Formats: sequence, structure tokens, C-alpha cells
Amino acid sequence: VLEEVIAEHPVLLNRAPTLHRLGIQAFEPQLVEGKAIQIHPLVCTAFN
DNA sequence: GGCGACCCGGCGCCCGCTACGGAGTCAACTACGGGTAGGGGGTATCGGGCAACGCGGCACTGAACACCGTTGTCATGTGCCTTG
Repeated sequence: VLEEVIAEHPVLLNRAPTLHRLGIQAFEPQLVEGKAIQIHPLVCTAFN
């Protein structure tokens, strides 16, 4: 049910310093095993 | 005697979040007096447990009439035979 419900629902990833407005960026969530957030390498450098 | 430095006070702040330890500490006293509060003791008041007894449909009570149906019944009318 969780896999069914999360889709098409944004979540705002945000890093602590949030120096500039790209510190908060919406994303499409996606269930994944493990316990660490998977993030796209391209958007990393915007978050520093 | 307002300028003047200087002096001093006095104040103002001092990136972000999660997540990440515990620790807890030194010097009066008694007497009274009330009042509240507790306890048990006893008492008026409210709440819980049962068969008749309210109902109603219908049903029986058929009893007592009613509704046709029937073969009871009668006094009174045709057809043949005997006599005018």
C-alpha cells in the first residue's frame, strides 16, 4: 500500500545550511531498501 | 563654557540542523489550641427482580337467525265413461 500511495506526491528534501533557495528542492519519493536516502548526483552540488 | 577627546559605560550581535555524556549536595525548639478530617453507625432514598395483565386477531360460541333450495300439500282444474 505504501508503494501504491507515495507515487505522485512530492517531498521537499532540505539540507541544514540552506544557504540559497536551492537548499529546498521537491522530489518524487521512491521506496528503496536500506536506511539511507538515495539522491541524484546532479542535484548534489546545489545542496553543497 | 561649548568644544573636545577620551573615557567610559553599555550595549548588540556573534551560520544551520539533527544527534550526542552524566551530574545534582552544609548550621532551633516546644507548647498550645483549634479545626479539619478521618472512622464507623445508622438511616432515607433510589434501583433492580418476578407473574398478571393489558391488548388484537381471530376464533369459537354456534346461537340465532336468515337465504335459497326443495318435495311437502292442497283444494281444485282436464279427460274419459255412463246416462239423460
